[PDB]
Amino acid sequence: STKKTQLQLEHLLLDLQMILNGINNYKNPKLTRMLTFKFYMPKKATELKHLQCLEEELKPLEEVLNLAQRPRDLISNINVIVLELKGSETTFMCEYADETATIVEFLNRWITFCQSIISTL
Ligand SMILES: N=C(N)N[C@@H](C(=O)NCC(=O)N1CCC(c2cc(-c3cccc(Cl)c3Cl)n[nH]2)CC1)C1CCCCC1
Repeated sequence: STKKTQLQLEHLLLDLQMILNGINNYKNPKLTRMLTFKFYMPKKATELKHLQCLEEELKPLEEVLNLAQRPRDLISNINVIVLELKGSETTFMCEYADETATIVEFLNRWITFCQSIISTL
């Protein structure tokens, strides 16, 4: 049961890392223009329920990946995982920081998130 969550988290981590690795391969008029896109960062992200704050920024993530290229299926998969992991009991009320982030900073935040949860179970 916890292993099921652990494996789901492992796929999530890997999916985010794939996107991040796919970002370094780009040119220079692509990378610079891509980094101007601003993402919302969660004020608090320490437990599984906070993955709502990932779901709520998948649309801009998919948007930015489409303008940089399938991205539809990778983000689709992240959604499926996130929906499973976030729990279906109550909707978590997401709070975001005043300082926005690049796509790199955004990914690095959620990569650090997954690794932190995996460590605690
Ligand atoms: N849904 C959001 N995360 N909201 C942000 C949002 O609406 N994003 C917009 C944004 O960051 N833009 C608008 C589109 C701009 C753009 C960049 C590109 C582009 C063009 C060629 C290649 C590539 Cl990869 C890209 Cl990303 N096309 N258009 C970049 C900056 C706002 C957050 C709060 C402050 C204001 C932004």
